[PDB]
Amino acid sequence: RYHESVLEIADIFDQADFIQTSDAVRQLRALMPTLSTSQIRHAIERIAQ
Amino acid sequence: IVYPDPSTTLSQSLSVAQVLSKLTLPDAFINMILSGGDSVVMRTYQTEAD
Amino acid sequence: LSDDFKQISDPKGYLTYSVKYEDQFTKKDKLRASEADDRIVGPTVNLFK
Amino acid sequence: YGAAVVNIDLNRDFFDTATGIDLTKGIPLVQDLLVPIGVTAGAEQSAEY
Amino acid sequence: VSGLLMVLFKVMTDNRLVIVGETTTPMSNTLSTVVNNVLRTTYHNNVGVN
Amino acid sequence: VHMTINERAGMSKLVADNIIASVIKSNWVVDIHDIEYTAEVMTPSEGYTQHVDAESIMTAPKGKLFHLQFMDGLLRPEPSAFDPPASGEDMRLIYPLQP
Repeated sequence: RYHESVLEIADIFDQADFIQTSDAVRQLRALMPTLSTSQIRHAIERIAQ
Repeated sequence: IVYPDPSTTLSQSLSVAQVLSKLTLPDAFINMILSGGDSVVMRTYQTEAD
Repeated sequence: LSDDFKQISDPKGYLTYSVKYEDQFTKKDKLRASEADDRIVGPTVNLFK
Repeated sequence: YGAAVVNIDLNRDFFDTATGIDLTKGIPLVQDLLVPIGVTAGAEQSAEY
Repeated sequence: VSGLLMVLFKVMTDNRLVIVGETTTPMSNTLSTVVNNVLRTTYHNNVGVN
Repeated sequence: VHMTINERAGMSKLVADNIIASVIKSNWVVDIHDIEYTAEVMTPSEGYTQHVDAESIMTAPKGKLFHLQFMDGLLRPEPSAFDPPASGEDMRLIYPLQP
């Protein structure tokens, strides 16, 4: 009886001031294609200028 | 003897501290997203039963 | 100290492929299969028409 | 009286061409951010989303 | 037999260093699937025949 | 059959025609995936503004997203009692399954 796929949000600290971000930021990252070193450098430059 | 007024130096550095904070913003942002963070991607195996 | 080696950009090679087709079957009109693939595959499909 | 569809989306004003954001289709489409580098850009890409 | 003595000579005195002149970092989406699996990161510009 | 195309890049033009003909003359159910599109609803009146072809839907580049409009037509006044009839009409060829 197989597994599945979920996320934790790091709620198992119950300790405030940490774990500010949530689940959704990972979904956006995985949604992204893939970024190479020179592509990231280009992307930083474009948003800056 | 000439005493330099404190106005020309206090505001001088105040604007330099502004450029750095506004220049380092993009790469601290786009870098942040591709890190995920505050997640784990786990899996749960059912010990039979229900 | 002494000048020695010379530098190129794209290397040559000693052994290469050579093809000889005959007509009656050949179709020299279509050279396309995709977009960003027609530059990564063919000539690897234009030497094997 | 006699309106077919009344839908909601991103504002055409707040996010304007002054910040690169362009949305004529209903999808927020920017012109350049992450792109193939050595190769020239495309006329239309899904990466522009 | 004299011709082979010219081929063997040409390879013997061959001193060529290889600088990286041309490349492309293709966007992961446009290249479909079979070709995606094949290539790692960047390729050159003059991909030969295989 | 119930077909399911995943790689719509390697197929030859003849295979696509066979696929796009067997749906018409044998009631085949075919499917595409790599196609990406942005859909927007269209009012009944006035009609369509842009029409694509069933041959271009098989040759479109992997990462190039085109828009194909879908007709609403929920509110449309029906014809009067006295008017000429019809003879074996409209056939529709494409369907979204997102939804």
